[PDB]
Amino acid sequence: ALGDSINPNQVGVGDNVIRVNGRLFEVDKVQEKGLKTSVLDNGTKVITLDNGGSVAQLTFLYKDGPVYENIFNAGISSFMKHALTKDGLTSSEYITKTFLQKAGIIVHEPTVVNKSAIAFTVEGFRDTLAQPAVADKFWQSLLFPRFSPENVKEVKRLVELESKETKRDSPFAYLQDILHKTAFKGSPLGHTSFVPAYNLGYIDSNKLFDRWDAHYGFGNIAVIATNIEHEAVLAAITDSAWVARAHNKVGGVAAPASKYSGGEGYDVVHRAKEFDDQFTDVYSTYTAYAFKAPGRSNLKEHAASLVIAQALSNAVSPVLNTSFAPKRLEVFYQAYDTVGLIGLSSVQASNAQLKAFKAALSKIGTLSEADLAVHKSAALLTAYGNVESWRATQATLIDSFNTTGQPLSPLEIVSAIKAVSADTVKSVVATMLGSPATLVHHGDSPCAPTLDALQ
Amino acid sequence: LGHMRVGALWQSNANSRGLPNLLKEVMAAEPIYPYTHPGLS
Amino acid sequence: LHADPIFNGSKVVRSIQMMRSYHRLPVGPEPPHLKIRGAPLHPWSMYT
Amino acid sequence: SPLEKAIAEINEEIKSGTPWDTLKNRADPKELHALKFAQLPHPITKKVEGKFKYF
Amino acid sequence: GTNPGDIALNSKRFTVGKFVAWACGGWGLKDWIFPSLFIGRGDGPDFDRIVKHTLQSSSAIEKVNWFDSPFACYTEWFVEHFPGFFDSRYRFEMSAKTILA
Amino acid sequence: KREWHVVPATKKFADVPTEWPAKEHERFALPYGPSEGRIVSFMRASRIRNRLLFTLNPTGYTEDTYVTKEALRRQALAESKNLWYLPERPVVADQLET
Amino acid sequence: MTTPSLSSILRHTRPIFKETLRAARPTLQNALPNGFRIASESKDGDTCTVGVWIDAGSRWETEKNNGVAHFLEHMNFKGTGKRSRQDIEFGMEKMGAHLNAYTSREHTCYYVKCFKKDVPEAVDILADILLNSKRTEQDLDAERQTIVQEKEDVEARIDEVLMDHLHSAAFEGSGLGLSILGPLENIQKSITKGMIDDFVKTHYTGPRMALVGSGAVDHGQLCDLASKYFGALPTGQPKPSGFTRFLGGDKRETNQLNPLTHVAVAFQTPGISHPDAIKIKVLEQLLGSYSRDKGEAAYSCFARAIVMDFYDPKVGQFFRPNKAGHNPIHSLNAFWAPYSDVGLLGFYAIAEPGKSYGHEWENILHYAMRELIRVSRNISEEEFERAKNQLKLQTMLQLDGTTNIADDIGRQVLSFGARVPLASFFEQLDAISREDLIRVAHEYFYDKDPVVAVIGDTDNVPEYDALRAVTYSVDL
Amino acid sequence: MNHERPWVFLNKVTGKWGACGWQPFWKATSQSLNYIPDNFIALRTNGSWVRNLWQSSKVLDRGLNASGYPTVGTTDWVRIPLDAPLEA
Amino acid sequence: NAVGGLATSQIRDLVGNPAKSGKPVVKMPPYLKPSQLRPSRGAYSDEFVRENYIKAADPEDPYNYRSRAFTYAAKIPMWAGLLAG
Amino acid sequence: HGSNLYNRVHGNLPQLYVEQLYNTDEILDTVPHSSDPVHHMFPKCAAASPLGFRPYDNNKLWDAFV
Ligand SMILES: CCCCCCCCCCCCCCCCCC(=O)OC[C@H](COP(=O)([O-])OCC[N+](C)(C)C)OC(=O)CCCCCCCCCCCCCCCCC
Repeated sequence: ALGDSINPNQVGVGDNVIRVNGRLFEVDKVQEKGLKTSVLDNGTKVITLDNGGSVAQLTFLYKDGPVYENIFNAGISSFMKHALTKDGLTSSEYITKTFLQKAGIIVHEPTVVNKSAIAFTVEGFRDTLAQPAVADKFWQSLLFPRFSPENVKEVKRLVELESKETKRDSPFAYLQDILHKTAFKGSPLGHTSFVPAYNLGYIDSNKLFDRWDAHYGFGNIAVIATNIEHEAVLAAITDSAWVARAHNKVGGVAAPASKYSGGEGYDVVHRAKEFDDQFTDVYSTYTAYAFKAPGRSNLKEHAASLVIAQALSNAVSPVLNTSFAPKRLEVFYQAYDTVGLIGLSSVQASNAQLKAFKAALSKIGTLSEADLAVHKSAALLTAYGNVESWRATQATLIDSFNTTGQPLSPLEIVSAIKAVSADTVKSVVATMLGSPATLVHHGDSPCAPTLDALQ
Repeated sequence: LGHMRVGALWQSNANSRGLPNLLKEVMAAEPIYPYTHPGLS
Repeated sequence: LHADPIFNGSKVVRSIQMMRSYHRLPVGPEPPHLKIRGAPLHPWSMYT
Repeated sequence: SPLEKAIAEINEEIKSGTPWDTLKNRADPKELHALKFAQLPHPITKKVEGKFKYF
Repeated sequence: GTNPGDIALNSKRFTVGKFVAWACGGWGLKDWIFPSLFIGRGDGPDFDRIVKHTLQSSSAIEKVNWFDSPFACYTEWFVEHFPGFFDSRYRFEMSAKTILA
Repeated sequence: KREWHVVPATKKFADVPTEWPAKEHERFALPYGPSEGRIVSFMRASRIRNRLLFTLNPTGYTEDTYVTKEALRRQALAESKNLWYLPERPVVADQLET
Repeated sequence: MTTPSLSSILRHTRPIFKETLRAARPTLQNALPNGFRIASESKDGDTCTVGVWIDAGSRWETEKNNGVAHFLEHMNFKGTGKRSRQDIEFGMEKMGAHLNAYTSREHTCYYVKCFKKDVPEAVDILADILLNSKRTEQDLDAERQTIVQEKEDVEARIDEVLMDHLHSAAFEGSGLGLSILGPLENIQKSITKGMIDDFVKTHYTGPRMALVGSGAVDHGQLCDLASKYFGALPTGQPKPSGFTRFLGGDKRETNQLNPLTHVAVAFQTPGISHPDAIKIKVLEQLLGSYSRDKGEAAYSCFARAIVMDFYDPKVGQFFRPNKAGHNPIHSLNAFWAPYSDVGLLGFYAIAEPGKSYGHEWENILHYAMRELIRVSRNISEEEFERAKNQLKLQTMLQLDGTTNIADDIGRQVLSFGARVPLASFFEQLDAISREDLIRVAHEYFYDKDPVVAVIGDTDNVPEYDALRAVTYSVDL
Repeated sequence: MNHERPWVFLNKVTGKWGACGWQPFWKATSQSLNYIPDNFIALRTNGSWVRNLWQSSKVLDRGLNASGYPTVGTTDWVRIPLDAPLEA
Repeated sequence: NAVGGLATSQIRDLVGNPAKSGKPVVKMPPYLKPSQLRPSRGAYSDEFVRENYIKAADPEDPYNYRSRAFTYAAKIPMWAGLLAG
Repeated sequence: HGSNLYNRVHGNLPQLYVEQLYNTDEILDTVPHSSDPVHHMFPKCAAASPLGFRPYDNNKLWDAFV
């Protein structure tokens, strides 16, 4: 105890322990709040959603992505995805990552969220993330870059591998890339998420520095936390000397809106001649049949679209799932600011299948209040599943803040899903079917369905 | 210099061991008010 | 809620670890030193 | 006094007996120790020993 | 009044410690060849005696605040070496309580 | 959610010196290169010789309490929490080097 | 590169590990006189996961009915005496839920995520499919082709094929070394209604089944339902207790057209219920993991030793420098696969095949085995602490969501007999000694026979004999 | 040293129980005056297992249906831990 | 049958089950029809190797200490003869 | 044990400890302080006995030799 030459184990129970009619109990307090938001006087915005869990995630959101590129910069954001994580001016890659990894912190690979921002996410016990050193390292990375040529060469190798692997191992993700590229033909949402071949040689340190200067500004950075008390977060990202040593400037970047074509339309690749057939699928054609759907701008229409997407997904996917069920279909709902896509991506698609999907959507249109209860319940089950998970909470916060600029806790979405109305869903489906389709073909085979054969 | 103590407050060293608190040794984790203040919250 | 240490503080324990009078003989109400054939030895005996 | 009450209660309780006097079904300690050594892994060699070994 | 330390590294048949003991004092061939007589039962806690003394005790074991006191870490030593420990401890604690009352 | 409260960015970094070069550079100035002469620099390069360096003074600073002009300069810069003082890492030595 | 690097001159601040310990509600458990167990962990919420965990995987097959466990899983969903497949699907759809079945080598589970108001109906459907399902030959003949397609699909997953190779090599002559789905010839012709019925009768017994509830659930209600439905299960014969011998060796599949090479090297370890389980977990976290996106930022002595030889200029006195063009490692991961009897502890490396008859894989395995020997001889205190903290965090990271919590509860109930409280687990994690960890590492790594699985360009991956000669050093 | 906490063997067919645990032991020599041995049978515990055993004795001797407890090898003995008092 | 007005099962049967395109079929030259000319195995079958080459298991020795000890002891005389020679 | 220099400097007559930055050992030739740690006779035995340990371990070669 608090003695000299006294057994350290010679200590009694804590002062917060009581013994009542035998077995002992403990006394403690209460904590936690809802969703909280703040803005630093230099422009940075902080969003927090505490839930009382012991594991926390901290994300630095940096505003850059395909929607900010042009045909000559295509893919530059991908370099920015990695260049910022490599050696900087004041901390190399070895210093930061190891220092974070040896501190029991999981460092995730940076990602592009809504084609408009880059998230650098870190995961660990809240107490380890609340200390002002992790945030300090992220500030160093974002504010004092170096963009060394050898690091740029490494990033070129990484982006080549990413594109090739996604094409080979994630044919549905590549199909989504094609779907957006042809969906929003002459608009920012139609830019490519992968570096095109030519630009692989063109992007270098000077271009990266020019883009960093263009996108510089504390207004292009946000902090999002999911199991850290708000005040602690403010105590962590404001103790950095490097923030005080950086040029103070609020610099925003804006991108235009989008329109929608997609099409009876096609990206040709002979997979059987590109990859070895044993450990990848090389004899399939990937068809994405998509319609225009509302974005996150209007919460009511977004909740209606969520209900519609859940209804479509449950009516197609098997109810009884086995261990090794293959992946042949996916019902996707990609929601953006003021525009979105909802559709079905499949292999070996058929005109009969796509007609059935369209008819199912139309049938969903005509449902009544009583018939909408079942689908609302299924959507609520999914929404609660998102509410109960810290990873899902972080994803929802990032998406809601990025697309609209107004955070939205998963629980709030629940309140919006059970306020959905039959009239709202009817209007939403009328909007969906009142515009041309996207029959974005990708694959190889010539027997693929065509829009003239559907509509 | 190792672990230098700060302040000359009391430490249970060989010369000084202090006056034992038998009340806390016996009534460990059990409140005293049930006996000194019966029937009061 | 933890105050400056004092010698008569609330968190001071009896000294039963550190030996002071090693060569004493405890005295008080104590059992007779009975001797039996085969029974297990008493803890408080010179034999173990 | 509460001390007197407690002493009297204990005195009355011991008349009924104690587990060492009332428990009927109880194995000898030698059988239990033999079973421990013959079936459970040794905490040093991390394997099951046949019997008790000094080294 | 002895802490064995690390049981793992002292249970081996041949050890630097045992050879040093043989050379200078404390160990020898009599210990390897005849462990029944020169190591014998050995010195350590007696589970069987602890169980006997625990089961001989009355309900005073339930009603005693011993397990939360700073001396709870000495429970087995006293249970083994203090026959009738819990009854005496219960009388001691009730004496303190009645003085308090 | 809809309301963004305004929080100061770096309150800890107001009212700290921000002038680089600072005033310490005036006090602890070394216009003649290293502050220790050749012989002195020869005696501090060996653990044995170093003991003789201070033992020549029967009553002088020991090898543990002895400080140099550069060391005092760094201490003075660190004590004043100047914004533009980037701390430097002392040369870390592995086993054999030591 | 005119921009200086101040990181080489600056003094950096080191974050330290400080854990967060939120007290969760204790996991209650009860047992019917039949022996069927009921485990439940309740938490505030609106959704709950209710499932049945069964302790009968594919580990109990003798190559005459290999894959019968998976066939049974597919057959349970084809209708019961009361309901049909359409009725079961309709019930699930009305509840707005999905019924997931997962089959492993030593565990199966059927679970449903639902609202707290659908718990009795979910338990009813689970009992209906598990106990009262009729498995007729016609349906058995109508699922053979779907299972064949599933076999062809799972054969295309490189990681799963590699782990199947590792188990086939390690455990030959026992069901633990057979594939879950089984031979194609068994799928199409051999497995029969008789085999399925024997498997169900032998392995779906009382004391080998648990009903697990996680989330907004009531333990008393769960117990009442379990007595109502699962109280009639037989107290069948005990789980088989045989000897599964570990055979050091190699299983190498040659495919020179593959873009990446996968190499898994594993060593025999005791089971999951052995007292060395926590020490083996700490070893697994000590070897750590590495991904290509980190570059030189490898936080373990193991991965780092294997990575820095592709950044070392390799300048020598009498030989020309030989620096690799680029780092070829795609990933390194330490894994531990335990089973009630045995275990496989090792590493899994994915890297480019490289120039034909190169030295990349020779170097990779050279340094991997050197690091294994080194940790067998000595471990540093700072890396010991890192490994323990990472084990804490990893154990906590797996408990995200009611379904994951229920899976953990069920697996621990089937393995250890009851869920170990996290605090209790952590209590045993701060009592580990560095010397004990070194002893465990030396017992199972030094001069032992490994099992190797290779998929890819085996032209460059060293053969078994060489690998057997690097598990020890002349100096020792 | 870190071994298992004391447990209770219980034989089903015979219906007979008994505590057990791992007893460390060492060669006898001089003791230490300033040291009272800690809890060695139940390491890192406040020694509650004695209280749990005393409380559970009536439960066990009365006849316990321990079919929900693991067995010891192929014998008829099952292990009951003494971490918490046994009520069933 | 209808879940909230939708004949989901019907939709499933029309949407949820796309056809899977497998490997192309290779026409077999008539001289390869005999089974032994298209091998699927080496010399020995598993059963054979499990009866002749694999050692008898020792359940008390799951780490092959016996085999290691025997082989190293049997190597000792070779080194001894070479050294003396 | 650990030095008491902070207290000695912040004590009541710090001028007496100016000599402690010369070539001078604290334990042997410095003015004792009111709050100094208690020094024992055989510090090895004093530190080992309360932990249950004999001062010397035969397994350590250095201790065996000593
Ligand atoms: C150096 C080249 C490489 C060599 C590698 C190893 C070669 C293969 C292994 C060795 C095989 C032969 C071992 C012979 C041992 C038996 C004889 C012996 O030594 O007796 C001891 C005994 C020892 O005698 P002693 O005198 O010491 O014994 C004491 C006896 N009292 C006390 C009674 C006096 O005899 C001798 O040593 C006699 C002298 C040496 C004899 C040499 C014999 C031939 C050696 C070569 C044979 C190999 C093939 C030919 C090679 C030719 C090369 C040019």
